[PDB]
Amino acid sequence: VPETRPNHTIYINNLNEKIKKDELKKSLHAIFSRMGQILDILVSRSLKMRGQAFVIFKEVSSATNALRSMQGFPMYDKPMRIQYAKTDSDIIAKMK
Ligand code: NA
Repeated sequence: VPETRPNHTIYINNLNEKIKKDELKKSLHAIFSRMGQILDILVSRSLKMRGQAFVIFKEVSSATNALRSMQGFPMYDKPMRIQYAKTDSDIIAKMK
């Protein structure tokens, strides 16, 4: 079951795996900066992290609006799947 506690960070998957890391981050920043101020965007090249990304917002209200408003938003011909990131995700701690 996905995380139900609102997190500053949203977890995104089903991203187009053809796009390189830096371009994916620039596009995500363009789409999600409209939900609120972004502190960081985490993308890994690892094999188990492809098609996935984290967006860390300065305020939970921005993350919540992103989750409710950008769910299924089509990018690179693929609808994004968004969840609240796991509370104190081990992945975020290492990546940030
Ligand atoms: Na919606």
